[PDB]
Amino acid sequence: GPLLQRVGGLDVVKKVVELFYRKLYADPQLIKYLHDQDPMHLRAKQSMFVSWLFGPPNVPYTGKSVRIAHLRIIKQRGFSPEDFDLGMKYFEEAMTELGAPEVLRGEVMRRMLPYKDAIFTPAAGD
Ligand code: HEM
Ligand SMILES: [C-]#N
Repeated sequence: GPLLQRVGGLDVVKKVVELFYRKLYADPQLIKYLHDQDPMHLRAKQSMFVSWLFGPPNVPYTGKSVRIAHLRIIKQRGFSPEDFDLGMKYFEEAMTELGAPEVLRGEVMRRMLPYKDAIFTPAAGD
């Protein structure tokens, strides 16, 4: 049934996100963007998105614009689509390492994929 149960419940989601952030901060290309970001604060800010991500299907995300959220590191530090790809690799690795099957991982990653274009497509108002 629901994605949250299928992946193994809220304890698994928590550990996926924590492993995701461990991988992020250990990466020498992404640390440029994170060394001055409190990892606990960042996870807190990302929580609404993660709650939507493992929530009911089809519901559109209505939280803060992800381009706006990342626009400082884009303009000031060159955060690029290739850095976002690495982030998505690490989120997928975290799900794999905690035992989530590929069919579940593909479902989750397909929900996340549109947010690459969201972050990096210029919009009036930047
Ligand atoms: C790959 C390396 C990544 C870096 C360096 C990074 C960096 C950041 C930073 C610095 C913020 C802080 C924005 C703020 O506090 O105003 C943020 C917020 C956020 N990022 Fe990322 N990010 C990465 C990948 C991702 C990925 C893969 C996603 C998946 C969708 C994502 C989704 C979000 C969300 C939802 C927020 C919170 C927006 C809000 O405040 O509601 N980020 N990110
Ligand atoms: C992005 N955390």
